[PDB]
Amino acid sequence: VNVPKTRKTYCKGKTCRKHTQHKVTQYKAGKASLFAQGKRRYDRKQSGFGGQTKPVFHKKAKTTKKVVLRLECVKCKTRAQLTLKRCKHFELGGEKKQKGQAL
Amino acid sequence: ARRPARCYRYQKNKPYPKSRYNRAVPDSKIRIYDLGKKKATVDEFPLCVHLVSNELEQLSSEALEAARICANKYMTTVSGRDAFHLRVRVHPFHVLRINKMLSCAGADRLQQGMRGAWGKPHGLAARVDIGQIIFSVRTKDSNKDVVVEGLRRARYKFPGQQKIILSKKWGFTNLDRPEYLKKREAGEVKDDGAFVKFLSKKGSLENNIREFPEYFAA
Amino acid sequence: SATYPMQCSALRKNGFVVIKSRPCKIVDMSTSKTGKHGHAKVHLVAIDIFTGKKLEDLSPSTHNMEVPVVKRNEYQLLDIDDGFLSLMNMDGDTKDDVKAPEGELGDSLQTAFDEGKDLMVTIISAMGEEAAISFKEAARTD
Amino acid sequence: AKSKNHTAHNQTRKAHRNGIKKPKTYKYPSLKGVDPKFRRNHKHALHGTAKALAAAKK
Amino acid sequence: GKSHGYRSRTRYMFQRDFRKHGAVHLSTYLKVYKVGDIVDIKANGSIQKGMPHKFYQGKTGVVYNVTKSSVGVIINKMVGNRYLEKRLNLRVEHIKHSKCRQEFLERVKANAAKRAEAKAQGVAVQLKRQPAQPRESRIVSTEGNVPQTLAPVPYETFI
RNA sequence: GGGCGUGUGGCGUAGUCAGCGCGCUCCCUUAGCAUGGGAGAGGUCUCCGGUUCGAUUCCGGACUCGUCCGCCA
RNA sequence: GGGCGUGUGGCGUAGUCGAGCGCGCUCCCUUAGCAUGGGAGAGGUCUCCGGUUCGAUUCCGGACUCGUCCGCCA
RNA sequence: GGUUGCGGCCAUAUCUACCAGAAAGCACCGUUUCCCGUCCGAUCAACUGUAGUUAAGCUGGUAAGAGCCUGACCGAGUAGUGUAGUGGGUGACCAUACGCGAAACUCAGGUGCUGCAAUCU
RNA sequence: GAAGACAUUGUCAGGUGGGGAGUUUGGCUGGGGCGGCACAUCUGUUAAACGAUAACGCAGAUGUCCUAAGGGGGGCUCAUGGAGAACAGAAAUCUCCAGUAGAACAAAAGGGUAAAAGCCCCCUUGAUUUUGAUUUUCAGUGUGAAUACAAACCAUGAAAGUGUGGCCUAUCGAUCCUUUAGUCCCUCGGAAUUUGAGGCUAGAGGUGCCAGAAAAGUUACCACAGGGAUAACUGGCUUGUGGCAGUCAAGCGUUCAUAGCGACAUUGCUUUUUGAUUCUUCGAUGUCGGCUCUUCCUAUCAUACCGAAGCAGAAUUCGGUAA
RNA sequence: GUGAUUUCUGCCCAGUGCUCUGAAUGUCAAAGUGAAGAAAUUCAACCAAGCGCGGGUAAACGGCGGGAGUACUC
RNA sequence: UCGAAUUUGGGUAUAGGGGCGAAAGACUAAUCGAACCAUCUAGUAGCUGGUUCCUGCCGAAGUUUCCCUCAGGAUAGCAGAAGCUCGUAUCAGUUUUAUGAGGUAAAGCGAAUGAUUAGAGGUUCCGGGGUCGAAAUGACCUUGACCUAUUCUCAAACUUUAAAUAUGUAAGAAGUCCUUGUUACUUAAUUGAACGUGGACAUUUGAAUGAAGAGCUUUUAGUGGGCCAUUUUUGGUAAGCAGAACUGGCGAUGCGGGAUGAACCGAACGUAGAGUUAAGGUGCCGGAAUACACGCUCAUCAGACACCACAAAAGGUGUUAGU
Ligand SMILES: [Zn+2]
Repeated sequence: VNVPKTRKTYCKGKTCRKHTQHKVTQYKAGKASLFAQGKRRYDRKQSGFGGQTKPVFHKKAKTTKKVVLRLECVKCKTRAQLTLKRCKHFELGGEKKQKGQAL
Repeated sequence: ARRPARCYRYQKNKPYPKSRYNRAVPDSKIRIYDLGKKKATVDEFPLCVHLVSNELEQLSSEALEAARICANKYMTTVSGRDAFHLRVRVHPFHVLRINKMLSCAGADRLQQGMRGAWGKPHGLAARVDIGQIIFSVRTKDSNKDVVVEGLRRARYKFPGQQKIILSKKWGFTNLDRPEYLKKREAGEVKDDGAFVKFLSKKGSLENNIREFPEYFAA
Repeated sequence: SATYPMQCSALRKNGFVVIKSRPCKIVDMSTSKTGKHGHAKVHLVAIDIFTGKKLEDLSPSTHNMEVPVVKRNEYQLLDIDDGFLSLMNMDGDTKDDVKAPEGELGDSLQTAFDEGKDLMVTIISAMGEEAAISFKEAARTD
Repeated sequence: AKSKNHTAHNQTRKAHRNGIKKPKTYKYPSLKGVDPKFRRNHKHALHGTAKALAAAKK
Repeated sequence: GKSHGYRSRTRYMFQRDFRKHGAVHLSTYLKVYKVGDIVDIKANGSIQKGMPHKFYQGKTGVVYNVTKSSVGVIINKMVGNRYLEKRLNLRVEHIKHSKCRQEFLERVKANAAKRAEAKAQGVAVQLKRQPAQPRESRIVSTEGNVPQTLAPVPYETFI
């Protein structure tokens, strides 16, 4: 799909409380930190003899992911998230559809 | 290679016409339905005789074709090819299905039995009722004894019971003989290619006068 | 996603698969029953698109194999210098990131560019690595 | 080893054993799902009515 | 597989009718509903918002809530071996007043009028309805009505 | 039996709701070492309907080959 | 066993309801060899027999028939 | 009773072909400076009510008119159907008992009614 | 003698390692296997005019697509047909008339829509925030989808109003873990500051066997618990298929329907064919064929006596009583 | 591994193995090195064998095709 | 086979995932595709078998949803027990009246969609074949299309119309009417909305019939393989076949009848007596008329009673009655 790079939407940033301008990006997950509690527990459980101690997923079925837009208010820098439906192709670059022109 | 008609005699299923959900049927074996002197006028052949069913069953298109050929052949041999008008008043629209099983030795190794046993079309049949006309013939009053014998010869090709009834109507119309006579003495009938158009008291008087002039010529 | 799963029986000839984390294109498929009672096993013989090596395998038919996304794209040459092609996209975009082919395709392309034909280049993308497979000449729009 | 798929046999008999009791209706039904702008005013109206009746029969 | 969607088997149920398609007339928007009114539910296929489910087609209920463009109706639904209470938010194109209720109210007011007028005399008001009683004695005359004898007709083909 | 694929000029194949190659036949051109080029003639795209702006392209039916299966009793 | 197709000169093989070609060889001519070519030849009961046709490979039925395919049990 | 503005039911109001329309009202009609919109003041916008015309729109009438609406003891108590029988029939199916009851067809009639406000020989 | 701070030895780390160990190797299913998905869903029908309703029933579809194909407003009317206009013809563009939708509305199908829900143009982001209630599936749980409001903040239009994604019915996902946004709030328990970590509220990463295990085979060397809920015999129901018999008579038979046959049709019988089904038997009824031996059936090959002939004789054919 | 004697054991190293004294940054652990930080720590460079690249090997496992034309040839 | 790869005594060595094997998964103390002994161990089993006294009262389910669920569970339903609050009702597998809703049966196709038979009249800048024509957007016939008025036959996934049976609601006291209080909702406005104060209307208080008490709560068992009959109905040639809908049954149930039989007909059961019957019968077996009355039938395979234990097409100066 195509989504414009900016959007005027509501900002619950405790000073705006209204529709302000927002710059949009796509949400990236970020690297999984060590010293998270589940990672420490997993490393402790995997140390020693016993082999693999937790399930590892294999039966993948989805081909897409839900895209998440990160909205950032231009006034007070507060951030919002909103998800969309599943799409195989996604772009933020705005190349608008034009109607009465040739193939 | 064809099953006997006792496997498809009775109206056991819902009507199954050829449509956009069938899309692959065999064509019917009967194709000609009106024969004899089909271009004859209405008052040429006053007498009408019906072969009419007494059963509620299905007649095969093959049986309809065989009975048509038998009655036509007998009447053209005994009375001339243009002394009668025969009309088949049933049409095979019901489609018969077959779940074909293999007749090989050790077939159960590859048969699968009754799983997915929905059939394939193999034939066409016409569903008739009690007192429904199969065959109708119109002729002159000098051919009654040969058209009754023609229908009686044709009745052997049909399952079930059929009756031969001499109708009280004039030809292939729906009025009685004296009613049609007292209608045609006035000019309020006018012939068509085989049938006849009638006058009504409704409609525009200009059209009713350009057609049918002799009745208004009073 | 870059890649999506599929079933072995759902796969068929001239389709792309992932074998040993390589984009591969199948040339041969063969299924043989494991035991009389058991399910058949699929034997797959495929060729890597980039390197040309032959990679084979045998899996259960119900097993799911990984499948890449392969995009073939059409471009016009601008220059061949230092082993790196320079291409020109529709709407005027230009890329120089493609390395020139190293085989007889690269030799024929080099001779064709030296003697001055207008060359139409097909480059394919699969799993983050990029290469050129074939070239033609533009019969019209000279 | 196929088996019976579904039937509704004996179900109406089971229902009509000690079955088809109508629900108990009451004076003053529940006000949930009623419009909040109506209920917010209705509270103050009943409060004023109760205060007026208390002042009348005090 | 099987299919049980929200509007499954609703083909002829949500067709409009013959020769009254198109926009809806303004009486349905000018009719006024109050809390406690008894209404019949019949969906309009031309209006896709605020549609009732196919179970409630032809069902009769009681208004409990009035909003801007819709009406809340209470239906009793048989679930298993008891009735449950169901609350529905329906736009006013899909409901109309039940005429049996207004007929009964007309009977109430005429009945109270009869009781009020006959209370001034005490003439045994007899206000309950009675069903169809057996018809009583009468004398039928043959003056100009001498009986005509009929017989069964013999059989004919009639084709 | 059933399943799957197959069918396009002389030949071989592709494909967007007939193409090239290789053969050809003509002509031109070229110390060449080599030839090269330009034109032609060639296809109901297996067939028949429907669908579609439009069908090799999408679909139903039919035919033609090639394959793989038909087990445990 | 059954089903289905098939059949042309001495041999092979093409056939619209209107029997042709090639080959074996019949003859004649030809050539420095390590030998050929050319020109005229004969030849059918269209598998057979009926019907149809205007006459039938050509249309149809029968027979012959060679080739195919499918067929048991534990 | 006619006409206009706003309607309700949404063909008894629609459609086809003719005919008529006093008064008033609608309408066609005249004009492009201004607001405005078009390739085109044709539609739309604005101005005049002046230069004109019932030709059209509109309204009404006509037609053994098409359609639509209503009714019938017209078809027909027919088709169908709830209940019953150790009823008939090899069967297919069919009669009877106690009840409910169509559609097509045929015939007859009809062809807008009306609310609020204004205005009219 | 040799060798020498290198081998060796100890502990970690990477590779290799069916030599060995442990374990797994879906379900539905006219037996199982192969096939298919009837395993999560949607449209029409079966479905018997409320609702509900099965089969490996029928005809199809889904794991997408769209910053417009969402929201608001304005203008216009479509498919098709007829009549015209240089190149221009069957199909290029323009003009008029008829045109209840015969078009279009992303896709399957069914509904719905005409000063529109269609086509074109203008402006936008309500495809936003906060938690509740209700409908469908339903245990009246979850998930998905949807309905009507409340409290804000917006869009559009002159305005009434309309808008909480797609005209409606499908288009999708728990716990644990990771990660993001918000509050910049709570806790790190002897007291503080700063990193780090853990919490609360709302999303994402995914389980399609779709209320969600981490998973290859073979066994003819085989084992156990069971099953006639379940196959491979006979028997039983059925008779498609196999076999046998009729009715009718277009024709064959030189002539002539029926001496002998007999097309197109159609009515049956039998259980010596093979199927279909799964009722009985899986704490066992000895599953090929042959040899031996008895009896029964007749749909009669021969023998007895007869009728018919396209029966001159001879030979033969059809038929009857007959086992 | 094959299984006396006699007579032979053809072609193929692409795959799977096995094997090189080749060439050398692609993959690249722990320890060690460098930078940032107040430190826990994070990030890089460097990086052994084996993989990856390049050869050999069938009395190693194994394998040994089609369509045309006229045994032959394309 | 018998002079050796011979046979054999005794001593000795190899021990259980180990040995030994001229290789059969052979042998390893009658045990080998992993010996024997003891212990863990009363290993686990959704699977098979068994489960011990009497009487009384009540009395089922094989169905919904989810589960690596399909021989099992959870959950809802059916059932029992304990009762509790009240005292004839805020009831009812029923009818009537009033009012809705539906798209099946039927019907329809000179009504839309689709299929379909036959002629007739027209249209050719507007078809194709022949013949006459120099040719001709020529002619004459014929055949195809399209139009007009007809005609024959149809539709599970067609429809204008449209039943029967089933199905929602109402038939008052929690009602109706009059007057006027509250509000931060709403209106131009005491305008309205909702809840109220005070007042009037009572046993025909608002149709019929019946009520056997009405309402409410907790807890728990078994069950979650079903099958048959009439009617509707799907797949199949069909089936004592497979799959659904409503009801009644059997399972769980004896008794009289159908000779015999789970389901059919009649009727449901404490222990006895008398009377009357149901369904079925009354020649004898066998209780009960070799009753009465009118006809029909003579079979060198008569016939004899629903479910039900079979017979058809086609024929007969057999006989009877009819048109
Ligand atoms: Zn902000």
